[PDB]
Amino acid sequence: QCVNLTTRTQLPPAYTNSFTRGVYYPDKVFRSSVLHSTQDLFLPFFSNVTWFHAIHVSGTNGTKRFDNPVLPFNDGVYFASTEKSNIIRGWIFGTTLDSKTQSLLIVNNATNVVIKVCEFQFCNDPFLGVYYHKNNKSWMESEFRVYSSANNCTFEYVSQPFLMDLEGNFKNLREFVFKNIDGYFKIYSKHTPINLVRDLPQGFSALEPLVDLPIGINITRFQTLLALHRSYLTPGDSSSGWTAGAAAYYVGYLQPRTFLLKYNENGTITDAVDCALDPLSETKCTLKSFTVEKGIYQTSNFRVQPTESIVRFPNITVCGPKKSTNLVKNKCVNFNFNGLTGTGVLTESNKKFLPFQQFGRDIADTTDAVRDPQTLEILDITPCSFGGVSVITPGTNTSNQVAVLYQGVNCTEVPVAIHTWRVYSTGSNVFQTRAGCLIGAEHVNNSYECDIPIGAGICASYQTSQSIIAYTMSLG
Amino acid sequence: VQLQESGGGLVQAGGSLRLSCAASESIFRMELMEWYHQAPGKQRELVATINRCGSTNYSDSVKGRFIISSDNAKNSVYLQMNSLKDEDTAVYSCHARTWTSYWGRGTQVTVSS
Amino acid sequence: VQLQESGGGLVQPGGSLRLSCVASGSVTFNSMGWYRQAPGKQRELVAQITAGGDTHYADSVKGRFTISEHRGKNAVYLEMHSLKPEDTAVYYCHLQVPFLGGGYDYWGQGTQVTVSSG
Amino acid sequence: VQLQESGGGLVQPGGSLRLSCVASGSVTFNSMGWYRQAPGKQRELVAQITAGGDTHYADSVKGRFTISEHRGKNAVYLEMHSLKPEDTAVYYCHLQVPFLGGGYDYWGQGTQVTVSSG
Ligand SMILES: *[C@@H]1O[C@H](CO)[C@@H](O)[C@H](O)[C@H]1NC(C)=O
Ligand SMILES: *[C@@H]1O[C@H](CO)[C@@H](O)[C@H](O)[C@H]1NC(C)=O
Ligand SMILES: *[C@@H]1O[C@H](CO)[C@@H](O)[C@H](O)[C@H]1NC(C)=O
Ligand SMILES: *[C@@H]1O[C@H](CO)[C@@H](O)[C@H](O)[C@H]1NC(C)=O
Ligand SMILES: *[C@@H]1O[C@H](CO)[C@@H](O)[C@H](O)[C@H]1NC(C)=O
Ligand SMILES: *[C@@H]1O[C@H](CO)[C@@H](O)[C@H](O)[C@H]1NC(C)=O
Ligand SMILES: *[C@@H]1O[C@H](CO)[C@@H](O)[C@H](O)[C@H]1NC(C)=O
Ligand SMILES: *[C@@H]1O[C@H](CO)[C@@H](O)[C@H](O)[C@H]1NC(C)=O
Ligand SMILES: *[C@@H]1O[C@H](CO)[C@@H](O)[C@H](O)[C@H]1NC(C)=O
Ligand SMILES: *[C@@H]1O[C@H](CO)[C@@H](O)[C@H](O)[C@H]1NC(C)=O
Ligand SMILES: *[C@@H]1O[C@H](CO)[C@@H](O)[C@H](O)[C@H]1NC(C)=O
Repeated sequence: QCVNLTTRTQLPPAYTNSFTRGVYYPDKVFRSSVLHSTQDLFLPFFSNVTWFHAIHVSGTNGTKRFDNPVLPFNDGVYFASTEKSNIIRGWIFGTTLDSKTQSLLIVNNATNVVIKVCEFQFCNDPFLGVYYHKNNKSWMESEFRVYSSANNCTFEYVSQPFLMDLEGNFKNLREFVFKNIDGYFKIYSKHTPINLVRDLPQGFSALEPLVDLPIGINITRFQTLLALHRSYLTPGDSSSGWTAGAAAYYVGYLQPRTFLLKYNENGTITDAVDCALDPLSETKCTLKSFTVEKGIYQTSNFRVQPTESIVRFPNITVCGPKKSTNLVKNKCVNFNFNGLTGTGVLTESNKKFLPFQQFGRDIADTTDAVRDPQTLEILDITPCSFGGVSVITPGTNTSNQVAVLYQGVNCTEVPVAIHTWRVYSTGSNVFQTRAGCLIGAEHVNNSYECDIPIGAGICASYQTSQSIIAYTMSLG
Repeated sequence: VQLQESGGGLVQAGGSLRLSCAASESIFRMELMEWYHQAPGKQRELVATINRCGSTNYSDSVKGRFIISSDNAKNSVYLQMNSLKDEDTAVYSCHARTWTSYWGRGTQVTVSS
Repeated sequence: VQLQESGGGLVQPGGSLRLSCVASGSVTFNSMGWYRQAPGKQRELVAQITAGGDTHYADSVKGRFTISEHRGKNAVYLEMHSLKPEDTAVYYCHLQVPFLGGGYDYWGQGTQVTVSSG
Repeated sequence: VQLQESGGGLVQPGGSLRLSCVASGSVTFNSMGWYRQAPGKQRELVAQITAGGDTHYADSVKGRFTISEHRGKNAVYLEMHSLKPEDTAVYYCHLQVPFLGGGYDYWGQGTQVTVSSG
């Protein structure tokens, strides 16, 4: 059945960040000595994962309590566990975790492994006991208190017998990337042995798939089953558990991103580069290499997006006259004047329309001026700004600092118009050129024979205040 | 934004103070960040530095009095001063270098002796 | 279409307002007219200004209405003041564009104004 | 899906056979077992080979069944001799992929062997 423990008290958790972890084999092919660009669900590089200690001591006395809160599930979960006594045992998945909706269950029962999908009646605090005493023969007698009952189960599984917990720093890492797509339960998994650690360390480990489960249920929330080393009837304070819950687990949530994976000759994924993390990483992804030489490279195109859409049909009459809400100017918006649709910034114009004219076209391809139906103020439209983005870098293996040149635009509009990496536009390092706006480089009055040609008589170079400087080229 | 610090002012010799250079961008993506100080009439000199892995370094006049730390619950890097002398009167600045370097404006610290 | 003219606020007796003919561009004229009409009765000639300067006014609007022109923005203004409930109507401004000697004035664009205590 | 299996056919008592669990690639395991099952009876362990070198045999398969491995071809093999009519069964390979302290044997694939005189 079920047993009620004490309240979780909503403890404020520490956080840690996963330095380049949790990339798995996306496809089912064998690729050797290739650099492949894969767009799929991955855990972002250098992302914050939240880590729970298995058993926390709210006081050093021995006041020990579980940390197994229910957590969301949006398009996959990277779950790592660092532990040495199989204190974590499995997971439940579902939407409501009650009798209303189907629920899936993976758990290690002592020695066997059982997977089910039923209408389990999960209570609030599932736990698996394993206590011992020297007298008689107990040696982890156990209690299995996960679900009250199960009805008309569809998927069944059991495995074979095995071993249990111990009645010492070789903590093992176990990583899983549970994702549910197309009514499946892709469980990418990998075990590794590590020693002399306290948290999850920086490292790289490609994860290989383990099993696909044909399940086909709606999944939104999941929990974690923890092995208890005690008994609620006679709960001990200290040394009852495993060193005050040093074993712990980390949760992070996948996002749809593009990665550059480096398959070595053997077909084993060795390195990865996250495109959307840095300007330098986008340069690597566009050049399809892990090292880039000195120069400037055009990565992508920056375009101002229309903020809000406005309409302006109101002729005033006949048929059904409509309304236009309001009118906004000096702002890049989507506009529909009497059915003429487009995007642009509307501004007050000094052109003088003849009384019988509606719109003008000085360029012969685009109507640069328009007459407003409500008030006869004549508005000229200008296309929202855009331009290429060039990444100025010295040698990739000299330094990882780069500068960014937005070509052919003023940069009173760069930080907000575009939505990846963020600039924050420090006041001193947004030097303006004729060729565009420069971000991440300072100004130097001195002149040198110019290394990297930026344009309009400005060239940039590297000096050990940002490491990259821009100056006006000298002729000798 | 602004990587701003919040702490400083007038202190008494042998006192203590806390600095809270705090960032909106994630602390872990920094990959290296430090504190420097500019003394009145003296060129700027490094105080202390911490990188992403965990290595921590100080200059000679820094060890044993104030150490560096960063609690991963509010993104911030901490430098609590202990037993200040009159010669630590300076302007303290925190720097954090992502793909480009980011700078704060520092804070005045003056010890009365 | 040609020109356009609308807008204006409701007022109470004794109030003041300055009706303005929306600047539609440069147009040839010799007499800017202001008519007023309310349901149940015909359009009536209210205020006429000639390009030379002749100011024709109805007997019912003497000493309360002032008509003027501004050629910088090419708009004729009618200042209406000392208002009474008899001014509850729509006001229409007619242009002067010569046609075959003169015709097709442009009063079609109007503004609704009601003068009542509530 | 991982591993694949094939091999094995009907034979006559007193003969010999070389059952094979065709190896689908380099995998990490410790307990690699041969199992048998006949209709009307439960599936009982035939034999097991450990990573270290301990070889476990059931009682009924003493002196007649032998389990061998080839790391180079990575495949596991069973030399089964002294054929008896009771040996008719579907044979399986249960694997030891380490999962959460042990689990997910891959024995779902079988190989049919029938021992009879006709
Ligand atoms: C356990 O306690 C909680 C909180 O009082 C209660 O909501 C729940 O119904 C209890 N469960 C059982 C099985 O008694
Ligand atoms: C229990 O721990 C608290 C702090 O967690 C401490 O203040 C208290 O003195 C301790 N008491 C005993 C009896 O250990
Ligand atoms: C664990 O639970 C499963 C559930 O079916 C059961 O088959 C198995 O025998 C149990 N093992 C132990 C050691 O209790
Ligand atoms: C001692 O252990 C045995 C298990 O063989 C159990 O049946 C018995 O109830 C235990 N007795 C006590 C007093 O714990
Ligand atoms: C399983 O049982 C529940 C209620 O016990 C019922 O609502 C559901 O339809 C059943 N499932 C099937 C496939 O019959
Ligand atoms: C899963 O359930 C939620 C409500 O709990 C619902 O909004 C969602 O649409 C469901 N998913 C599917 C695929 O029906
Ligand atoms: C490929 O893998 C095998 C076995 O892991 C190893 O012996 C071999 O050296 C690897 N290839 C290279 C080029 O290292
Ligand atoms: C790359 O590194 C090597 C040694 O690590 C160094 O000799 C070389 O100069 C570096 N590349 C550049 C462009 O400086
Ligand atoms: C952007 O820079 C150009 C450079 O000449 C300048 O003309 C323009 O006024 C600037 N825009 C703003 C909004 O300051
Ligand atoms: C030096 O650079 C500054 C801007 O950084 C500029 O205002 C100043 O005029 C320059 N000095 C000379 C001599 O050009
Ligand atoms: C990571 O931690 C910071 C505080 O250290 C927190 O504000 C932020 O929300 C966390 N990020 C995620 C994705 O949980």
